[PDB]
Amino acid sequence: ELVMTQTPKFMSTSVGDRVSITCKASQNVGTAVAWYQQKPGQSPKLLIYSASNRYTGVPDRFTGSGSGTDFTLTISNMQSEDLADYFCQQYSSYPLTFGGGTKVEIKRTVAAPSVFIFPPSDEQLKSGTASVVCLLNNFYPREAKVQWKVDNALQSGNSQESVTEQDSKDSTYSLSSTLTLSKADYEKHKVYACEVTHQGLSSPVTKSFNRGE
Amino acid sequence: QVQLLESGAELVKPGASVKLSCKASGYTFTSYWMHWVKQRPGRGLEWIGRIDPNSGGTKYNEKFKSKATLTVDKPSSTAYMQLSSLTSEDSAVYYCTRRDSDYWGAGTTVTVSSASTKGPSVFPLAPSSKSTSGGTAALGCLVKDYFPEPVTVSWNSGALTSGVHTFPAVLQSSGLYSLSSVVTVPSSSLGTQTYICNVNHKPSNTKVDKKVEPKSCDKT
Repeated sequence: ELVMTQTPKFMSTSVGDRVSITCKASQNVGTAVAWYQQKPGQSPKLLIYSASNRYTGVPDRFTGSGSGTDFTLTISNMQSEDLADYFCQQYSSYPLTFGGGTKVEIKRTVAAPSVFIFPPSDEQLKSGTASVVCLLNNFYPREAKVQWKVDNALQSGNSQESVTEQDSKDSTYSLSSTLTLSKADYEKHKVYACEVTHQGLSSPVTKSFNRGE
Repeated sequence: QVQLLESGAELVKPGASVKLSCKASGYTFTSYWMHWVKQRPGRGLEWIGRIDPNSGGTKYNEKFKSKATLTVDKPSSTAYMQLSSLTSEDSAVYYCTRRDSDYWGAGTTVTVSSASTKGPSVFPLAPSSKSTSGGTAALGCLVKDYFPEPVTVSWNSGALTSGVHTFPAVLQSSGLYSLSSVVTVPSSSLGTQTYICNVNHKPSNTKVDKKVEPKSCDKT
């Protein structure tokens, strides 16, 4: 169980810049290290083997270094096609082991999210469940915090979120958070709010509605 | 050159077993160890084991010793990996490849679940109400409680694509999936343009077009 600790887990860069990814082994693995690139829905592709030998067909912008326990994958003159996941692997000893991966995203100017809150539909309430949804639209960076509040009481554990991949045209992200409440709970309370914090917001933005009609 | 072909997606119940195939071509199959790897969503790849097609000899990661069994069929140049007593943790994308190579199968996705085929319920995410706060409104469709994946969503029969965001599905505690599809449009368009989400759940051959409109207290 020779652990390969890979850092960072995520990182943002701009076209033309350099990227450095690190992998540290729990035991000396010599130079028996490989690096791979992987894009969503696809299998990994080999970039470097023997720690510094660039595989055929791979752009010279990719370079690997290291010997012993600390290895580095360096990407120079970053290009849009380099946006993907990268991971290391040691094959000095079995079982072979892999780094946890590093996702490389493209940087852009900070953009605050536009927030929208949606009450549950009357159609759904007939099912005994109430889904309240909060939308955070076209923001950057990806980091965002959504806090649900019912009658001003902080909700915990009853929400699930989903985030889109970086938009191809404007490089922003969007996220959806769904709060799941029983119909009885929803009917018992009045004020429903979604509080959002993000680098682009000077102060937290809260969207809210009161149950009624 | 070297090609490794796996199956696509497979649904299996807990306690059952699955046998994944990897059809090789472009080289002498019996020459070259075949390795197998497991990949869970953002969980770092894991090496399962390897097999010598010529001798049938195998070596396993102790972690998968009691779950995976590697075999081969020389006549058909195919390598197989059988996973037994399946559990939710076995759900992942599995690949056949070599020690440290550029040759990989496309990956086979195994989903372990006790859930039964179910079409989704589509609920409206109605555009706010009253007046707009920024001239821009948001609306969408909550596609929930369906199994298995996937579901696809389009808007206005494909006439609407700009500003559309269809989120990755999420697995609910119930064992059923749910996902939302949204779109931002001018608030001034709510009374002149109809917005309909086209939802398709091929696994159940279910399709449904849902019109999304502002909520009105006057209507039933």
